[PDB]
Amino acid sequence: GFASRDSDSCTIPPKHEPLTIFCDLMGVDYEEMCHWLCHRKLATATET
Amino acid sequence: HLNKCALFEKPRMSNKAFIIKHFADKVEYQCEGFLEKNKDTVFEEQIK
Amino acid sequence: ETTALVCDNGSGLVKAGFAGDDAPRAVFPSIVGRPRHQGVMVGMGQKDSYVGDEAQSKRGILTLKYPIEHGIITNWDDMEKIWHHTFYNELRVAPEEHPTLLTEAPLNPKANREKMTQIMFETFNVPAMYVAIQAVLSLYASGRTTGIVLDSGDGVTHNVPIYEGYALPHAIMRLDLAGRDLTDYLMKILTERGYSFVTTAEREIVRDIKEKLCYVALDFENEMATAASSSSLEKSYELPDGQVITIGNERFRCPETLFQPSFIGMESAGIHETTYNSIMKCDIDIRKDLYANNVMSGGTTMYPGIADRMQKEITALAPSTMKIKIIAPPERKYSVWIGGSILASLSTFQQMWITKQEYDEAGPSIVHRKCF
Amino acid sequence: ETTALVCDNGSGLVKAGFAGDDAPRAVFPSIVGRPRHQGVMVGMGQKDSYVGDEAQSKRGILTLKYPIEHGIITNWDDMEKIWHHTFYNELRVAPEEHPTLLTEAPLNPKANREKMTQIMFETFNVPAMYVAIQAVLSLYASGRTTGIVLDSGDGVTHNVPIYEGYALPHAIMRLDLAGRDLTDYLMKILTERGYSFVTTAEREIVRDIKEKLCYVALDFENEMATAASSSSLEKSYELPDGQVITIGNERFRCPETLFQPSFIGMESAGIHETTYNSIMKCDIDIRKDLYANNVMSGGTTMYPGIADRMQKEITALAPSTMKIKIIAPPERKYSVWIGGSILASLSTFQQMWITKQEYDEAGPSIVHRKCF
Amino acid sequence: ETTALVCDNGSGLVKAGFAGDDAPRAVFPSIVGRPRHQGVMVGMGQKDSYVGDEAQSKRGILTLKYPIEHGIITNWDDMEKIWHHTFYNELRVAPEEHPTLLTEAPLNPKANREKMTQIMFETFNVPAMYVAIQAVLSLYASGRTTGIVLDSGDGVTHNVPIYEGYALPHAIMRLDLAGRDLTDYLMKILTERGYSFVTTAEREIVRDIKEKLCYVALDFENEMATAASSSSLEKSYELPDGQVITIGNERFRCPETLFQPSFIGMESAGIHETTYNSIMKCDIDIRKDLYANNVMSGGTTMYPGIADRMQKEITALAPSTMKIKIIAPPERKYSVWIGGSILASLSTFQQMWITKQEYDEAGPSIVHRKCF
Repeated sequence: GFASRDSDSCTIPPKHEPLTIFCDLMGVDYEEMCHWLCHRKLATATET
Repeated sequence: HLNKCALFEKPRMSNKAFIIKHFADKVEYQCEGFLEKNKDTVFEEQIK
Repeated sequence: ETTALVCDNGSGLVKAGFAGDDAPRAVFPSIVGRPRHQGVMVGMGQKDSYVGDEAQSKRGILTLKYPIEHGIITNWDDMEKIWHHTFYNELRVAPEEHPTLLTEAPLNPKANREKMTQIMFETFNVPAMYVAIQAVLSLYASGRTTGIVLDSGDGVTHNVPIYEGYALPHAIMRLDLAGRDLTDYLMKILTERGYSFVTTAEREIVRDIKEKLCYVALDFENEMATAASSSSLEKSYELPDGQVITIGNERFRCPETLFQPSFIGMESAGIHETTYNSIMKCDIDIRKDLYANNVMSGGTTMYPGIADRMQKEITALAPSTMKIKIIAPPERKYSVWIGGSILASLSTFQQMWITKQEYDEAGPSIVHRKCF
Repeated sequence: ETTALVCDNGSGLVKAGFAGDDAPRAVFPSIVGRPRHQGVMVGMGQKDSYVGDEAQSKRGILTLKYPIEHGIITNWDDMEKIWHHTFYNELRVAPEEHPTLLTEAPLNPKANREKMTQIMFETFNVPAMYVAIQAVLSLYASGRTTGIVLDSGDGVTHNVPIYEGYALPHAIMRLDLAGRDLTDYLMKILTERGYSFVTTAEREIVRDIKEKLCYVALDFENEMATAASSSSLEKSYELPDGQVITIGNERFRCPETLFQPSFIGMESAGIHETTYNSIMKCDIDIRKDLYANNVMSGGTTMYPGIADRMQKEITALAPSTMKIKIIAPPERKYSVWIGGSILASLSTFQQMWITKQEYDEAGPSIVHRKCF
Repeated sequence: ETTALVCDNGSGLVKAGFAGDDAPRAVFPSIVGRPRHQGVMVGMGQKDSYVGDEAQSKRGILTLKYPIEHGIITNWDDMEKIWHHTFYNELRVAPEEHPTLLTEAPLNPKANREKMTQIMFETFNVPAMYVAIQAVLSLYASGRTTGIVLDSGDGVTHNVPIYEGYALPHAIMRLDLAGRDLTDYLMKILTERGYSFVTTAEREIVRDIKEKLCYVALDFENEMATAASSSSLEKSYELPDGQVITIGNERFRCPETLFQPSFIGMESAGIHETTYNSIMKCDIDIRKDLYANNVMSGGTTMYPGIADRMQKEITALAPSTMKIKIIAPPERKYSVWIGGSILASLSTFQQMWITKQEYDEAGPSIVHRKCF
């Protein structure tokens, strides 16, 4: 469950248990999922 | 479509539903929540 | 059993709901909006023209038309949209299912009923219809059968004298000065304090300033002196663009002109003298009951302090040995609709309707036959 | 499918690619190279003139011409070489096969559209063509339907107000400050530390110094005092020749001419003050959503801290009852092209094209008649 | 006997001279100039600001301010420099010696009347003063006692209808189309042909194109088809730098906004419907005499072909059995000055002046009491 920081931004609350349990189960870094669930990457061939 | 087509009709008491003369019968569909069901976008970095 | 609709087309607002409700289902400004600006985004799902709260919400894109002036419908292609929206969208009721009760200001043009009748039976296909003078319903709502009724809305104000449900057609006075002409006159004074309003899309702000800020003078002429002395007389209000306005000597100079119509170059007198002259046309047996039962009605009467000014200025012109009472209840914006809600629900009323068969036999003139 | 090309003539950069992509395939300077010396060898396999990435690479031998200046195409045979390079060399796709969408700054000279059109239909034989205002595309990209769009490229700067997809033509502001005249100013301030750049072949180095080092002060005179007192702000850059230059306060003076155009001798107001004056030209009932929805767009908006400078210095011009918001997405350097990549993909848009078959009937006068 | 001065605050020009004389002695732009650059010659006798013909003559080096917008003074110290120049240099007479007369737009903001008054009795030391509604002076000037006046200058347009020397205050339409907004629109539309104008000094150059090349169509759409089919209508004008421009269908599209304020994004209708609707506010005894006696006022009514276009387009709205004649005297640019000049020369008028003793006894606030 995401917290709206702003109308154009959101964040996962600190040490969120559902994400913690998901990262433990799936074997992924909490910080990577926490970053990638709240941000996306655009990329032209020269820049991202 | 409302006046341009013979098979599309508007439910007399609403602006949030429409009627299609399907093969088997006229069917009234309610417009609420189609857009949210219609949208899929998976951020590739999450897959990665 | 199928209840009839009660639909006070009025002016400025449309008021609608079912007979037997205690408040209307639908209350919205009687307004049709068209876009004036260039359509530039593509695929926006634009709509040609707007009715009611949509036209209010989006008013900055639009030119705003009221189709009704002085209780006359003046554009039928605009007016039909307002009823269409009223029945199908806003009440969510098919007009073809059940009868309709409709309202009109007295003395208005003979063709207006013929066009309404033609439109209700032919175009909307209502099974049966009746038309009732707004002020008569204000008696049914105020729980009374003897009165003089001042119904004073947007668009028009009128007096109808009634004794025990007998109307006095020689004694009806009508005046077309009303809440909309306080809105247009409030523009013609606001221009002194440098604030600006010239466009229809911002006229609806002037109409909203009036509703919040204004009050009725017990006397104008000492308050006219007062505003040279007092800043306690000024108030401030936040516009939509975030500017603060502050307003002084306006708040008794424009909203009070229903009591002094000389200001705008017309011959006639205000609501006080037409109320008293409507009593002077009334029969001499009854005058104590009329002066006791003045009923105030409609949204333009909603001001704090209206009662005491009406009481004062009728007592100043009438003999003070007669007694004056002004009935101004807290419901008073809706009484014209409330009266239609009880009246249309009486089993005794059910005989009165013009049915579609009678119109299809007689033509549109039949209202003049079977109504007042 | 034959998808349309989106080909952002802009000025100084071309961004090109296929509709539905989220970024352009091709990003190259819209720049024409001719060799300035007499070419000395014989039998070399010499080529007359160079476009884009060639003209960046070889610049010490070359004359650089921009065919596009202040959103006006000024040399049609050179512009035709850039389109020729764009279709045939850079996208490597035949223009007779697919539609193309082209972009324009608002309020432009009429013959700019017409020569763009005739050249597309005769010489490239394009099957279908359109021109769309650069700022209008930006909203589709920034995900809104009500905004004012600060769109500023190399060529030109403009503000366009849009409220729910009606653009408001009297309030569209255009200004001739842009990424090129900030760059030509960056030369006349670099001269203060003795460094010199006077030739077309080295102007593109000043343009790259500008991109990496520069940033915006939230308030000018206290940072101007700060970097005049402390060397802690200064940074160094290696020229191509291996020479080091070093820069202090000067790396925040070049964007400040956007906010104070008297520094380059203009009367007109620059970017915060024209953004506010553009909002004031819309009527009052929509102004609050414009104050909520400022969208930054195009490469001249990329400076660090300019988002906070707009938010601060509009808050000085707006009333304190507001909420003032700057939307400054990181992708924004491409947002005009991204916007066209959305637009040319909308199904409702497909009716809109000028086809060659319509142009062959109507002549080059068609553009204003059917198109945007 | 003591003659008054008459001084038309107007907008865009001040027109001034001595009572009873047949043209103003002083006719100059109501304009104040300041330098924008850092000054490079030394010891010159440089000056704080330039007023009138000097600010026009030096215009490329200066930024030109009008202290008047929409007939409202918004910058008081510059207007004070215009009056200061007017008495001491331009009419060349000491302002204590004999009275001075001032002109005002109807319906306008309160603080303007106190600044107009106080500055004349205190600072310029005038012995006696009056402030007058502009359209009334245009009839007193023109040799009529009954007329309808479309009164339309730089800054502002309004109607006041006048019957046998009685003005009709209820009857006002007010509109902001004017000689300045035809000019700013003429910049923003000549931009179609590639020409560009961005500074106060060259808005005033387009203002001279407007005077010479423009004219008003008897019917727009056939002349629009004519100049779209044949190039034969276009004519050419010499810029100050010696470049020649050429103008075609444009030279009637900018003045035709007087008949379509939708061209500049106003809601309200053009000068024809404001003339007709201003008669419609009148009672039925006078309407025929007002339909007959149409008097144009302010210089923005001067274009060749405008009189016959008014005669057509009011006859299209008025009952065709009524008679329309357009009274367009050659003086009409000056008529507000002429009317105050001859009115002020009548021996019977001399009792009307507000004397310095009345201001000294009452304060300035008698103007709100004794004027309109």
